[PDB]
Amino acid sequence: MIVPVRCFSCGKVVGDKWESYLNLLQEDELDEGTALSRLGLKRYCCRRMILTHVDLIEKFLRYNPLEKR
Amino acid sequence: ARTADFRTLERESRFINPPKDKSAFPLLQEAVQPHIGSFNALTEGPDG
Amino acid sequence: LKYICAECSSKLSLSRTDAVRCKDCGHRILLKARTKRLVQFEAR
Amino acid sequence: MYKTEKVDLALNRNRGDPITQHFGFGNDEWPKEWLEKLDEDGLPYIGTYVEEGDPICAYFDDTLNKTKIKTYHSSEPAYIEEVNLIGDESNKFQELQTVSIKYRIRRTPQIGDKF
Amino acid sequence: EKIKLLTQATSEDGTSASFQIVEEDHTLGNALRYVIMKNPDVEFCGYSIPHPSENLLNIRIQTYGETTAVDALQKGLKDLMDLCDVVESKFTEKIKS
Amino acid sequence: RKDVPKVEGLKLEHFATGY
Amino acid sequence: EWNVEKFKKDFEVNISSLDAREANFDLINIDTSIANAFRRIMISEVPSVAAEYVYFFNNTSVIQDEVLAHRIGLVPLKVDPDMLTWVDSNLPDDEKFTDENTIVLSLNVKCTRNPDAPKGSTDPKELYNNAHVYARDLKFEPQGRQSTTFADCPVVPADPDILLAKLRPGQEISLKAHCILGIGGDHAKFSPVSTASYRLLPQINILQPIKGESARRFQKCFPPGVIGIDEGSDEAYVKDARKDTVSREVLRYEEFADKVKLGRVRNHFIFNVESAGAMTPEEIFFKSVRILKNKAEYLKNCPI
Ligand SMILES: [Zn+2]
Ligand SMILES: [Zn+2]
Repeated sequence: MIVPVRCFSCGKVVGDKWESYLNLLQEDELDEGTALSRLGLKRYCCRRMILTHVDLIEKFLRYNPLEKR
Repeated sequence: ARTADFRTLERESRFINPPKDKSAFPLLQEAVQPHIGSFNALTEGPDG
Repeated sequence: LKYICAECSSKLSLSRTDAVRCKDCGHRILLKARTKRLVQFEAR
Repeated sequence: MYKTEKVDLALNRNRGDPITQHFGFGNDEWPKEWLEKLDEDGLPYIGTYVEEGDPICAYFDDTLNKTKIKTYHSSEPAYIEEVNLIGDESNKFQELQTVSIKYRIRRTPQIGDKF
Repeated sequence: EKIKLLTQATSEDGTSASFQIVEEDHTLGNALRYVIMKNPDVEFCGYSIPHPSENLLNIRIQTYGETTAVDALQKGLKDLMDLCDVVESKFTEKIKS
Repeated sequence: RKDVPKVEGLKLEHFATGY
Repeated sequence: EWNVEKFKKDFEVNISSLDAREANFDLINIDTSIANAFRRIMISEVPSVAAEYVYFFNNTSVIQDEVLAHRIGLVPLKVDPDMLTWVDSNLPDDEKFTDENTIVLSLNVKCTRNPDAPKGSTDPKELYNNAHVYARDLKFEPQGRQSTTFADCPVVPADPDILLAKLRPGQEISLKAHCILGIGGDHAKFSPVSTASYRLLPQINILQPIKGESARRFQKCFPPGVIGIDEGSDEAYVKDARKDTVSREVLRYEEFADKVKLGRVRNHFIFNVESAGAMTPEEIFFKSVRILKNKAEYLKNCPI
């Protein structure tokens, strides 16, 4: 649901990169390959990890059991 | 032209802010349309 | 001070002889409150 | 994995028969190992590691004059997720007798699992 | 303890023996087998992992005589140590340079 | 029937280690 | 005959690049057995520090408690492993944790909604206070004698920007994780390297001369810096072999199906060690060599 700390196949940390990836993608017309290149991910094992993260925790958080709705 | 695309920006946008207008994924509702339409046809539509 | 209403989402309490119902909106569902205990895990 | 276990206590009372069991602890003998796992009101805490033989919820039974515990029925060690108290929708009010518990267990992929 | 040769395959002259090693795998077996095969006194070498799920390693050395598998294993281990030392010294010198 | 469209503007991704 | 001197005469190291995170050196005229032994010892048996035994007081977050414990134990710690010793098993768990082998990382957070919440604000960085928990929030605290030992060391995650949990107002996390020494072969969270691997140097045996435009395309098959055109005599020669990744695009063309052979030198490895942030790759390799040496020595001196 949330970005993993370490890439499964290798161990290169991709968990300090999700917000950076989103910012690079939205602020500029950066393609996903270019963003993953600029983010320190050159092997496809790391590249797919941030290319293919869903971030379902956003949909998960919108049901708060401790807040008036 | 690219054949497909990870609509990651759209996915995060729809996670953060679900639409207030008509729901996205229109084809996900015509899938269930049989059951809903069956139930709605007994208490609505012509002759009551 | 260890209970949470479902619809109201506001804390409440019981006297162990009081009916289960929201003190504000009249909702009888409740959710329990996670008190600060000492629970340990394995970071694996 | 998430598992729901209804703890409805209306198994005996029937339509005006007196409430013979109330969640909690009475003025009888009960070992403190129960309270070590049990909350003050007799329901368990949230996020407690439960195995076989561990109490789930206790209550002081009126007729027997002795607290009655309930045990977890699975050989799979588990963590509690929530304890939802249940009432009734009628304008008449009653005691508390139904609680719905959800459990949590770590289903890490071990050898033998199908991918 | 960690290293114990198996009496089931040891010989009275000692020229052939089989060792069972705990908490080891290819990471030491292959290098030790290479180093022992570098000894022209021995005939047979090679290593076998009995079962992967058990942290075990077997090394068997059949010499040509006048020596022992015990001393052949000692020589192989010492050559392994010296090889690691020369690698380390060359690496440190090239770090300085 | 026109062929599958080609993803144009593709560069060289795999460079050897240290490069 | 192979002798230690006959190996020292031929073995060599060519450190092509270096960094505090990533090294790329060469081991030459060494056996594939020893190079692989170094690689495996490096990736598994080199110790490092990561939180193992968490303690949780409250977790109202969306993230499951065990999931958060796994994420926390994953994060690398900028701690030199040699500063703390190893933990015990037979000792009572109340007493196994000393001030010489354990690091405690508290994390107390409470998300609260921002009263000055702008209209039309979608980004959660404005609507909530402490909604995002970052690894920077893991705040090391000294224990006992740690004050006068780890004072100069600012114990922080090797990446302070890894995201731990996304919260909502009211929800709380309150935990204390104990860190100890471990090895990669036990759990993948102790592996001190993001990667550690080698590759033999590619060999391009050109048998027949490639001249004219044929050498021009023959160069385009390899990476741009591998094949070159000689200045005077229009031909193809191997400029830099290391730059080549073996893709065998030449072999797809019949005009080069008999004019070239893509061999590979069997004693010339090209290591590439990327630290996970805990240490530096040169020291990682140094400790891999030391571990192999101490392992051989312990086997040697262990009574039979
Ligand atoms: Zn990776
Ligand atoms: Zn309510």
